[PDB]
Amino acid sequence: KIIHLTDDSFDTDVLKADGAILVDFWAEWSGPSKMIAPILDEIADEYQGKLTVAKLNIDQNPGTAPKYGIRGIPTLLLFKNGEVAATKVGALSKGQLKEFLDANLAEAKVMSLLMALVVLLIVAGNVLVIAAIGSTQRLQTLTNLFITSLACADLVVGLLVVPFGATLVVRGTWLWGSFLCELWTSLDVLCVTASIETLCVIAIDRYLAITSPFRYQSLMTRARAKVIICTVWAISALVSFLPIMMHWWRDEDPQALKCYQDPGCCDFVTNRAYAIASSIISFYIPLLIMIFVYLRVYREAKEQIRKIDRASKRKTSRVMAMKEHKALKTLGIIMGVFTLCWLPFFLVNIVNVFNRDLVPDWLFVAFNWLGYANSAMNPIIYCRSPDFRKAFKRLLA
Amino acid sequence: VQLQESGGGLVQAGGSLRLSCAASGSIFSINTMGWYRQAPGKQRELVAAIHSGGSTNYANSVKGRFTISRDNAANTVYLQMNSLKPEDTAVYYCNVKDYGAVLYEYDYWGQGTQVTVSS
Ligand SMILES: CCCCCCCCCC(=O)N(CCO)C[C@@H](O)[C@@H](O)[C@@H](O)[C@@H](O)CO
Ligand SMILES: CCCCCCCCCC(=O)N(CCO)C[C@@H](O)[C@@H](O)[C@@H](O)[C@@H](O)CO
Ligand SMILES: CCCCCCCCCC(=O)N(CCO)C[C@@H](O)[C@@H](O)[C@@H](O)[C@@H](O)CO
Ligand SMILES: CCCCCCCCCC(=O)N(CCO)C[C@@H](O)[C@@H](O)[C@@H](O)[C@@H](O)CO
Ligand SMILES: COc1ccc(C[C@@H](C)NC[C@H](O)c2ccc(O)c(NC=O)c2)cc1
Ligand code: NA
Repeated sequence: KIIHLTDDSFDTDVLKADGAILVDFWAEWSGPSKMIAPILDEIADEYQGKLTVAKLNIDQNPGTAPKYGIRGIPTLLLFKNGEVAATKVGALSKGQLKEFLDANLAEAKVMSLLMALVVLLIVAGNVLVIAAIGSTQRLQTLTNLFITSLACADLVVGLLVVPFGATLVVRGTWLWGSFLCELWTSLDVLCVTASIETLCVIAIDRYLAITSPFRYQSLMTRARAKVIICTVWAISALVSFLPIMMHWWRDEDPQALKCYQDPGCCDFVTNRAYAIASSIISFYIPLLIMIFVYLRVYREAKEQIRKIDRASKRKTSRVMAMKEHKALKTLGIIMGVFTLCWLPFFLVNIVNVFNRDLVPDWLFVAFNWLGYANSAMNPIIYCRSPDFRKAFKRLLA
Repeated sequence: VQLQESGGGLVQAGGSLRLSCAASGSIFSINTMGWYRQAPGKQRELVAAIHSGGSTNYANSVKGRFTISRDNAANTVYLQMNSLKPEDTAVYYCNVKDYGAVLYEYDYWGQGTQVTVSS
C-alpha cells in the first residue's frame, strides 16, 4: 500500500497525486526514521481510502528534500492537491500520529461548529436570565441586581465579542478595518473586565448576606448596589476604551507597528504595562477577593460546627450532612469553573510579558476562547434558585 | 426538615409566654432562626430573629419586652415574651433561613402556634 518515491517520479506520485498523500523523508542511518517505519505500515492499512502513505529514502534520492526546506528527519509532509497542508520534524507514537492525521484530513470543521454552540449557549442562557429577573417581581432582589450586571456583560460577549472573534479565526484576517479592530478589542476587555469584577462583587454580596444578614440589610441598599455596579462598569471602561482608543496599550516594537499600520491585522499586541495592569484589574484582584471572601464563608461554617460540638458537653461530634456537602460543591463550582476558564489565558498573558516566544499563538487564542466559555457557564452557576427555576419554566411556554 | 412549635396559648395582659421552635432536620451550620407573627386582618411581620453567629434583630414594637435566643447545640430557638399586650395577639410562625446554597437562602416555615392576649 506504501508508495516508494524517486526524484523523477516525485511530481507524478505526489504533486499530481489524487487526494491526500503523506510523504515520509527517512534515511538508513537515522534511528528515529527506523522507529516510525512500522507505525506508517499500520497507518497505510488503517487509513486506506482517506490518505496514501509515500516514503522517500534521502540517501538514494537527495534532490527532492532541499526544494521543501527539510532541516531534520524524520519529517512527515501531508500534501493536498499539489500543496503542503501540514508539516512535522519529530518521531511520534501511533496514537499521537493518528490524532495529527485526523485533525488535518477533515478540513477545523469541529473548531467552527464549537464557536456556534458557544454563541448559542451565551445568548440563550443570558437573555433567559435578564428576561427571568426583568419579568418576575419575586426575582428583583439585591443579589439579582449584581446578577443582572453580570448577565448584560456576558450577553454583549455572546452578541458582539465572540462573533467578530469567530470570523478573525475562520478568515485568518480582520475584514472590518482599523477602527472596528480597536472598538472590538475595547468591547472585549470592557465586557470581560465587567463580568469577572461583577463575579467578585457577587462573592462579597453573598458573604455579607450569609455571615452578617442584619448588617447586610442596612449596609447594602439599592442605591449602594447601583453605585457598586456603576463603579465596576466605570473601571472596566477606563481599563478597556480609554487606553485602547487613545493608543496607550501600543508597543513601540516595529513588528507590532506593522500590525497597527495594516488594517487587515487585528493581533492583540500590548506593552508590558497594559498587559500587567489590565490583567491585575480584570482578573487577579477579582480572583484574590473571591478566594479571600469565599474562604471566610468556609471558615465561618467550619467554626460554627466547632461552637455546636463545644456546646454539646462532649455528647455528640457533628459530621458533614447533605447541606454542608452541597455548599462545599457550590464553592467548588464557583472557584473551579471561573479559574479553569480564565486562569490559563491570564497566566499565559503575564508569561508573554516576561518571554514572548515561550507560549504559541494558537494556545494564547485557545485560552481566550476558554475564557469566553465562562460567559455561558455563569447562568448555569448563578441562577439555580427555586425562584429562578420557576420563572425559567414559566418563560419557556 | 420539620419546625415543631410550642409555648403559645391564652395569657392575661401584663403576663409572659415562652415560645420554643425545635428544628428537626438537615440545616446548614450558618442560618437565621426567627419568629414572625400574623395578627388578624394584618400582613405577616418579623417579631425577632437570631443569626447562627449570634447577631439579633427585633421589631421596635417588641424591643425591651421580647428576647430571642437559640439552644447552644440543637437547632431550637426561644422567644421569651414579657409584658404581653392584646396588640401582640397573632399566629406566631417559626422560620429558618438556610444559607447552604451560598448564592441564595432557602426558607422553612412552621405551621404556626396561636398566641391570644386578653385585657
Ligand atoms: C478592582 C475590582 C474591585 C471591584 C469592587 C469595587 C468596589 C467599589 C465600592 C464602592 O463603590 N463603594 C462601596 C465601598 O466603599 C463606595 C460607597 O461606599 C460610597 O459610594 C458611599 O457614599 C455610599 O453610601 C453611596 O450611597
Ligand atoms: C487593592 C489595590 C488597588 C490598586 C491596584 C493597582 C495595581 C496596579 C498597579 C500598577 O499599575 N502596576 C502593577 C505592577 O506591575 C504597575 C504596572 O502598571 C506597570 O507600571 C509596571 O508593571 C511596568 O510595566 C512599568 O515599567
Ligand atoms: C471610578 C474609579 C476610577 C479609577 C480609574 C483608574 C483605573 C486604574 C488606573 C488605570 O487606568 N490603569 C492602571 C495604571 O497604569 C490602567 C491603564 O490606564 C494603564 O495601565 C495603561 O494605560 C498603561 O499601562 C499604558 O502604558
Ligand atoms: C465536597 C467537596 C466540594 C468541592 C470543593 C473543592 C474546591 C475546588 C475549587 C478550588 O479550590 N480551586 C479550583 C482550581 O481549579 C482552587 C482555587 O481555590 C484557587 O486556589 C486558585 O484559583 C488559585 O490557586 C489560582 O492561583
Ligand atoms: C493575537 O491575536 C489575537 C487577537 C484578538 C484577541 C482577542 C482579545 C482582544 N481578547 C482580550 C481578552 O479577552 C482580555 C480581556 C480583559 C483583559 O484585561 C485583557 N488584558 C490583556 O492584556 C484581555 C486575541 C488574540
Ligand atoms: Na491593524
